[PDB]
Amino acid sequence: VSNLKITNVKTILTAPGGIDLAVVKIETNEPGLYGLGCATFTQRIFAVKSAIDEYMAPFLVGKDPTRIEDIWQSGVVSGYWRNGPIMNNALSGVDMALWDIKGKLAGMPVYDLLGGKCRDGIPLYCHTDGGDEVEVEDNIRARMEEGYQYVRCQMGMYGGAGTDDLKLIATQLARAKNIQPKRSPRSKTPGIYFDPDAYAKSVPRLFDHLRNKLGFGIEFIHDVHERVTPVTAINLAKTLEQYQLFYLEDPVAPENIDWLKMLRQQSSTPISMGELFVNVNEWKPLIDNRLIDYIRCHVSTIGGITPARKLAVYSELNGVRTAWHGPGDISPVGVCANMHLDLSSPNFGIQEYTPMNDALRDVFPGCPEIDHGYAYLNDKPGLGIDIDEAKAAKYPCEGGIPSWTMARTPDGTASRP
Amino acid sequence: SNLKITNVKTILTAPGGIDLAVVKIETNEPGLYGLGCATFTQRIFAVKSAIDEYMAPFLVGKDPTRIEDIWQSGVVSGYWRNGPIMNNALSGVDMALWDIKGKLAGMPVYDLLGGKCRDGIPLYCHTDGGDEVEVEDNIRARMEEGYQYVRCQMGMYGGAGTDDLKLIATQLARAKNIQPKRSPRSKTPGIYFDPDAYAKSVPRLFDHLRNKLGFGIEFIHDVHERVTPVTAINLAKTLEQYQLFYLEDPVAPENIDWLKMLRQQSSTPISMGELFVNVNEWKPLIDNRLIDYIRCHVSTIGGITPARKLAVYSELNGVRTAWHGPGDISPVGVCANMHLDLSSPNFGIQEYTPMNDALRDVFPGCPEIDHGYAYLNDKPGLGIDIDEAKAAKYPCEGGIPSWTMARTPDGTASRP
Ligand SMILES: O=C(O)[C@H](O)[C@@H](O)[C@H](O)[C@H](O)CO
Ligand SMILES: O=C(O)[C@H](O)[C@@H](O)[C@H](O)[C@H](O)CO
Ligand SMILES: [Cl-]
Ligand SMILES: [Mg+2]
Ligand SMILES: [Mg+2]
Repeated sequence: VSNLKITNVKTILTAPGGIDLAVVKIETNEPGLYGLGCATFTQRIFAVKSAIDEYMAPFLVGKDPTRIEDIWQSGVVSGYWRNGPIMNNALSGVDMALWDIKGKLAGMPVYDLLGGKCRDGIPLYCHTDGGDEVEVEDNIRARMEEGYQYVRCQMGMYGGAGTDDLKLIATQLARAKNIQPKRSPRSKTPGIYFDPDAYAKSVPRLFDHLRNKLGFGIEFIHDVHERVTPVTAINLAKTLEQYQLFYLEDPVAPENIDWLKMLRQQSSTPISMGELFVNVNEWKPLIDNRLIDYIRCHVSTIGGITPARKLAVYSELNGVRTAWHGPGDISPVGVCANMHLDLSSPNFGIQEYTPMNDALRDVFPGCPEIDHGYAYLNDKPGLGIDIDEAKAAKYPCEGGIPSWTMARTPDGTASRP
Repeated sequence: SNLKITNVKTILTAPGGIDLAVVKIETNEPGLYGLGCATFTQRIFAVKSAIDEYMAPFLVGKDPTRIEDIWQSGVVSGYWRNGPIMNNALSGVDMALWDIKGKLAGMPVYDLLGGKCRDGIPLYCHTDGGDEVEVEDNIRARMEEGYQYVRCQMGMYGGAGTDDLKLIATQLARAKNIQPKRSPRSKTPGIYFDPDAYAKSVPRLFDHLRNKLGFGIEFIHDVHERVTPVTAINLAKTLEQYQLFYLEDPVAPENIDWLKMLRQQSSTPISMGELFVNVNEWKPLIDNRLIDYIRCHVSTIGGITPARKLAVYSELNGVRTAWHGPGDISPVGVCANMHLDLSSPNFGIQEYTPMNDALRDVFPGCPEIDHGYAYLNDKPGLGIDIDEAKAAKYPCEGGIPSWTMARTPDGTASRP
């Protein structure tokens, strides 16, 4: 296969799981040979589509798709300004599709191009929630019955607020029932109100209950989701040491990463950070200084497999493990990309997993097999995943803007959500 | 009372031959509107989408007086954040809200911000040329016009020049006498440059310029991330004798840690930051006094609201401001830079790219330029307007630039 060229780049917007996704398909001049990539930044899908269709398409047409790194390095600087979530997702859609094409050319899964299997299956964690400790407990028992050996445990999702916004995970979750928030001022500006201090106090109570009822064999994760002041998060990490979490996630905002210096002087609770990261200057000081135990980047939002590989290696050499973002707002193509990285990384930590519905499996043939808390990738070439464009059209994106991201503390302050 | 945002729209126009994006915010007070700059020229269509599809429904119905609340909630509205497209959408909105606030107050934005700290805004402009003599000739012409500060490049960035009209709406000669290394026997398409041949040429250029022009005139040089960090460090040291006003962008944002080494060794003043989009880029530099001037593109860090915070953070660390002032900034953005400039105690310098008649016609209220200083009008808000019908006569070109495909002699795709 010589004189290989990119012929077309297109964006497919689809929501079979009830959450807006963006997927890139790159066609070549070799009949039947194409690649797929994930560009899912769900809150800005139309702007990602614009970045792909108006900019990436004329940048790529006619170029040899074999040169993944050169295309990545030149694409990243093509607009001069860079290091942002919309830009990165456009590059990710392209980059993953190129890895997909290379694996097809090689007759090899991407995990094989990257050095082959380092494990026999991919251990997963899934989410459990509830309005009180008993409901959280009940949900964890149901997941344990299914074979999950790791679970994230929240009571009232993030900051105890729950969610009524279907744009987040396509399902409503109850506010924490028994958290007594502070009284607000006499008129309130609209928002999703939460009480960071009432939330913080509830977390150790939740884990005390769960450990009493469920024991210490089951692995537990909790996500702070940047909801409290940094000293509150530090105190939280210290009080949770006794409950031996697999990790405590996002104790600080990316804008407050310096505070992890203080956190790591005091606490030995394992820490994860980074689903929000878009810049090397966010993650590099954390990893260089061993201020986290797991890196959490959303692969498409850091620009695809090419940069994720590099992050996985940088973390490896510093004893930091991977925990790629696995929410509902990631396409099955991105779930595959996370998993090809997972299977080939010596320093894989865990794979967050949001279970799919039948519509997702139908629109995307080749979804990883989930069997008793482990994921098993098929051994098909490239990413081992495909998209049925006609079936995708049955689930048009809803578009619009989320409501959950307007988070206000009791006095009405707009807060990092 | 009961003041509300009623409409948010994006205006795309190119009166100076460079794609601009401007946001206009209308309100339920007849005649009362604001304008902001959202100019990220290489991505204008994605910026328009970010504004039209996301900012518009986020804003309509809200009280425009709450600028800080709108900025803090807007910045996190999509969860993910800290990028150039997102920040420019936010800036267009933010600057329009400051404009509206000034119109409500009957005061220029500089007056809302604390009043004038100076009697005019000193400017620098660009001088270029294919050899030292052409550069010198251009500086002399600008000095005759009253400029007391000039940026001096020979072959623009990396010695390569440019043929790409998307960059500044002018072709600039490659450096004539710079002898690049031989490339391999076939070359991947790009704009070729030689960082080593470039680096060696700069002290020769300044030796000539200081000999011919003396040390009264202020000189700026822009490294534009073109060389390895230790080469930039050595360049800083060799340029100390020429007493530059500043040496700009010796490193890429991805290499800011290297300024620790630079600042142990060199006393050439340094500026950084036109590329910055993230607090984690500029905060370590300012906290550790690794730069003397901060160079942010105001719209690209999210508008007047975040730029003011950055100016104060710099002020408290003895770092001065040098807001980005290229051709790819609308006159609304030029005004925003200058309202900050006039109200900041730690103002450093204002980069200025002269406008043509069409820009002045499309944007009534452009700052007066008089013998090397800018003089803002004293009109309320930003003191700037846009004639929409006249803007429509200059549609955007769109497409993609060629200058950002920069390759070293062996063919390596480089940070441009
Ligand atoms: O740990 C997680 O899975 C993340 O916190 C997500 O829940 C994000 O909030 C969501 O992906 C935003 O779109
Ligand atoms: O100092 C400067 O003015 C800059 O380096 C510009 O020339 C940028 O390259 C341009 O604004 C990119 O679009
Ligand atoms: Cl962005
Ligand atoms: Mg999380
Ligand atoms: Mg510059």
